[PDB]
Amino acid sequence: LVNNESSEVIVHFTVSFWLRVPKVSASHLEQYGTNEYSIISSWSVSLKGNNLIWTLRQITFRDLPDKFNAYLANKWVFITITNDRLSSANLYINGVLMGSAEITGLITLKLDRCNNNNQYVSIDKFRIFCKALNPKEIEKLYTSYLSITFLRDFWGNPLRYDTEYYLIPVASSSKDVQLKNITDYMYLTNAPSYTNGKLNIYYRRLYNGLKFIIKRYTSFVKSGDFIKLYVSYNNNEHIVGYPKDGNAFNNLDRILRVGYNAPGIPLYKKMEAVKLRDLKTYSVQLKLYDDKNASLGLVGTHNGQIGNDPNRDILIASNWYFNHLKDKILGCDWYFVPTDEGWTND
Amino acid sequence: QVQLVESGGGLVQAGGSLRLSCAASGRTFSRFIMGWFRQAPGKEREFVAAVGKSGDTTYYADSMSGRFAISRDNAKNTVYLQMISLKPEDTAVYYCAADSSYFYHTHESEYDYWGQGTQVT
Amino acid sequence: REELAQQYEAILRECGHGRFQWTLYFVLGLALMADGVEVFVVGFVLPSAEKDMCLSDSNKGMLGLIVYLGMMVGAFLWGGLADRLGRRQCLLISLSVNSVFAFFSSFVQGYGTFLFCRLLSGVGIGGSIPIVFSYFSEFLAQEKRGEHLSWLCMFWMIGGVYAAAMAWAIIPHYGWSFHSWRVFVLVCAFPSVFAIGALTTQPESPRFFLENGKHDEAWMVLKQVHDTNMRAKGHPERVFSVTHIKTIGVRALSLGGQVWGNFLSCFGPEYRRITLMMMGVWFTMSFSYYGLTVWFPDMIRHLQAVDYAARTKVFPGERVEHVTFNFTLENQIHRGGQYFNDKFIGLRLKSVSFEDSLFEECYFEDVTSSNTFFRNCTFINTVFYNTDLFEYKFVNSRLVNSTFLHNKEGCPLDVTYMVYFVSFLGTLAVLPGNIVSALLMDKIGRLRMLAGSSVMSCVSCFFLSFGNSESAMIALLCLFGGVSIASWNALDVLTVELYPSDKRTTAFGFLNALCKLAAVLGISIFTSFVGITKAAPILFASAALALGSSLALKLPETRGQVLQ
Ligand SMILES: *[C@@H]1O[C@H](CO[C@@H]2O[C@@H](C)[C@@H](O)[C@@H](O)[C@@H]2O)[C@@H](O[C@@H]2O[C@H](CO)[C@@H](O)[C@H](O)[C@H]2NC(C)=O)[C@H](O)[C@H]1NC(C)=O
Ligand SMILES: C=CCCCCCCCCCO[C@@H]1O[C@H](CO)[C@@H](O[C@H]2O[C@H](CO)[C@@H](O)[C@H](O)[C@H]2O)[C@H](O)[C@H]1O
Ligand SMILES: *[C@@H]1O[C@H](CO)[C@@H](O[C@@H]2O[C@H](CO)[C@@H](O)[C@H](O)[C@H]2NC(C)=O)[C@H](O)[C@H]1NC(C)=O
Ligand SMILES: *[C@@H]1O[C@H](CO)[C@@H](O)[C@H](O)[C@H]1NC(C)=O
Ligand SMILES: CC[C@@H](C(N)=O)N1CCCC1=O
Repeated sequence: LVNNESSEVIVHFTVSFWLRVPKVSASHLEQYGTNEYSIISSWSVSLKGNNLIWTLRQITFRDLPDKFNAYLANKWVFITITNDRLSSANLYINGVLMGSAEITGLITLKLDRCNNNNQYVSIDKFRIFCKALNPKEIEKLYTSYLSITFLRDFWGNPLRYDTEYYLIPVASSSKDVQLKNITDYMYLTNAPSYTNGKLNIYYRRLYNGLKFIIKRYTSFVKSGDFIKLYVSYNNNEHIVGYPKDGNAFNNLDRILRVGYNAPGIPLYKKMEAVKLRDLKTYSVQLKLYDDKNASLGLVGTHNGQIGNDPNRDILIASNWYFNHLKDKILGCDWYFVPTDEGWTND
Repeated sequence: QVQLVESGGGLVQAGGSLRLSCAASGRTFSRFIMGWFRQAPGKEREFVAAVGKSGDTTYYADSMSGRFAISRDNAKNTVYLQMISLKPEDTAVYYCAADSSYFYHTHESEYDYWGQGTQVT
Repeated sequence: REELAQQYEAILRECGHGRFQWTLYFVLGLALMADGVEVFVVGFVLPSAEKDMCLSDSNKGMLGLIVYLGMMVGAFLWGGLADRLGRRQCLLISLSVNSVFAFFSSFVQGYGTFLFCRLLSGVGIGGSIPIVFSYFSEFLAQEKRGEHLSWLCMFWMIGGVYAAAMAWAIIPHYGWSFHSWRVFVLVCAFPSVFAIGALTTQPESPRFFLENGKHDEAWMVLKQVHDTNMRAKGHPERVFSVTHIKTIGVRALSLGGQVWGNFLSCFGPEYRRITLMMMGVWFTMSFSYYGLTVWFPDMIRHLQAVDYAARTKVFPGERVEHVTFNFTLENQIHRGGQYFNDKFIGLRLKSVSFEDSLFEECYFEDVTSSNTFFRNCTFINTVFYNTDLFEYKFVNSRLVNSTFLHNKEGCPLDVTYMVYFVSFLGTLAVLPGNIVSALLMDKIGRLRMLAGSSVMSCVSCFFLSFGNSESAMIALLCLFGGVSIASWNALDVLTVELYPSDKRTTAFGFLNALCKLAAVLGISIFTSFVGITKAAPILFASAALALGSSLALKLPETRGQVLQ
């Protein structure tokens, strides 16, 4: 839905739907911070600054200060707003109760009362149940919509081949991936960050580092598929892979190499894109096979010192991660963050 | 005692450019924070600009960044103050001072030595 | 001269080794312990005293070398004076000077007066080895003397470990406040006090009296030594039937002439070759030993610095607006940042650098920086209230409309546990070498043991390149220290047995002064090798020890012979 007089949807308890609110700029937030514009009205749903409001009694949920993990950022989220007339109303985001109000004693989908021409919010899967959902129902609903039919990028959109992506480790999100030299290793580095105390918002710049590509071995990325990963560098694609009998940490944490070209040596460049853990998050795990169909191990990182270079986090493809799939946080998960017009660094 | 003398003044047409050279004496010259002060008719001395003990860092007063440029040459044992876009307001006697302290200072009391001063119309 | 020695050897050979020799061993090991403590006092104190006393690198070097210069002067002075006046009296005077000036060195504030006090303390302690080894050589028979003098050097390491332990247990209490290191110096000045406390209760050596034609005093001293030993030996009944031994402003000029004559007689026709060979041996061994022992810790520190540099982390492209920070940072680099309208209150920094940043309308307050710099930074309308940011902390920066207010006071200089542990390890690693040398000096021989230890050290020097890690340097230093000590024990035993009794303290003292002089030059040369090829110290220390070994082999033999 765009801020246009011709962009409307008209249709002739509880309410659920998917929402994607593009991030608000610092200047826009400073100027249009108090103006309230609604998105779905009948009760009503409106957005004011970094606040999502439910209008009946009223409810106001404040977005988290960290825009990287915030809900009103460019990411897709699931909103459930229970309305139990007998007792109260409870609001769930991604099957999480973020608040509620005591409503005791008490369809148009378009941007109304908005003075910004760049305000556009996407709404999908609008449903209106005839009762009040409990925690189990909300959990079931959120699980029902998310599946393993296809991988997803950072914003929730399905992955596509022939598209530039930025890889961001899930465990350590404040680091970017850099390449030392051609036919050499890649290491993680700190990423530039933005912080504003007056507006109480901060995050990390999301468009620096290596630019990768996922290409067919031989138009959406499907789970458990065989792919070749190329790194764009100076307007040229460099294949990613682990050369035969290459250097590694502890003899088993094989260190991957980019654009490796050594005559008389074989280079493994077959990977499998899979989603093995955290079905509720948008992360991708990559396996790196060999020419004999063996599994070298999922792509990860290890801390060490290669030569005289300073101690860093070297991208490796170790097989150790398969033994700790039950861990709360694992270092084998990445975010593919393609450039999007709903996120611009302040 | 370091002896300072300034030269390079002289009447300048409006909007012109001019340079002043402040030459010191004695081996001990890299141990002072050089400065430049000016005294307009009827006003007290006002700090204008200053340069560090190695010529790397500069220290400009309010509104003096852009018209005044200060630099020092350790080899020749001298200091340069380049002025451009001179207006009638910039009529004064520009003094050259030396400070032995380890901090940048604008007050005239803190500065130890002084120069004879030269007239710039 | 040769007839008197034969008789004197018989008196000690008949009476035997009793309580007197052991008592003297302990009350002289106390003085050697005092020397071993005094050698490390300035070394352990520089890191802590560098802040209070406003010391620079040149001052650190001068403080390092002042102790050796003082010892150099003192060795010659007390060695010369001991022959004319005696051994007990000159040892008392030298140690009293040491204790007094070491005590006055703790309540000193200025740097120049501290340097003067340490110099005079070194002058006082310089006369320990010459007088101690000589004065104890005259109570030992030729049946077993090389062994007995070797155990006498076991107290130097006792002094070293005492100093290291006190440094570990007193210095780190930084919160005492006069700070702790002064209390450490005061504690380290006690062994000299015990030395005077014990030494006043022992007699003057008989030999000095016999050589000065004061045979009655020698007779009574030998009577005392006989009585003390017979009081608790197997046979206490035998009476000292030995009769008398064979008889053979102005004062300032007389002593000056006598000391000069004694020193010159060492270069006579009969003691020319011996003196030259001993000069060469002492010089070369001292050079290599001090060069390596001061070179190892510097290499360890250099490797630690390299590791610290390798541990640094970078933070590029940070933008901040309207935020307050009060959290400490250490070993970080911030490049290309933009800060507007921020505040920094109670900030502490250590080895933190800021490059290509930009500060506008900021405000600093109570910030202390150590090894912190601003490179290519720009400041606009920034306020510095009560800050330690000196002029040199900004490199290639530009300040516009900024101001410093209520600037902190203190030392303008920028430089405002492992050492103790390494020093303790070396001082303990010198033990087995001492034990083997003591047990085998009289069996193998002075000359053979000296040559073997010197060549072994020269060969072991070649394995310096084999160790590159921090752990390897400690093992290499321990190996070198533990195997080279026998060379010095053999040299101390050899220098005593060569010269006659009339010159032994002058001759030993002159050569000890040369030892300290060579130590200073070796320290100065070896400290600059760091940052250069590793083969240079190997070559220098190998050539020096080789020259020492050849000259040492060319000396004569002294085993099994009366101490003439
Ligand atoms: C150059 O700086 C002066 C001084 O800044 C003020 O005093 C400092 C010590 C510190 O407290 C700053 O925050 C202060 O602003 C500026 O003079 C002030 O300008 C402001 C502008 O809003 C004005 O409100 C104040 O009254 C002024 N103070 C005085 C004493 O006159 C000056 O504006 C700066 N110049 C430029 C070109 O930016
Ligand atoms: C003399 C002065 C030298 C100049 C010093 C400049 C140093 C720049 C400091 C950059 C650090 O910026 C700071 O990083 C942390 C994350 O690590 C951010 O996030 C933090 O914000 C809040 C502040 O408590 C909290 O939520 C958390 O602590 C953290 O999320 C801060 O919002 C940001 O303000
Ligand atoms: C000091 O920092 C400035 C930036 O503040 C550097 O100049 C920039 O250099 C980059 C890289 O070439 C250019 O893209 C920018 O346009 C430059 N900025 C300006 C304002 O000129 C400068 O090179 C740095 N100096 C040193 C010695 O490192
Ligand atoms: C820094 O400020 C925070 C926030 O007020 C406070 O909790 C903390 O104790 C402060 N630190 C110090 C060392 O005063
Ligand atoms: C010069 C005196 C000699 C000793 N035996 O006391 N030594 C050996 C260790 C270092 C030293 O000075």
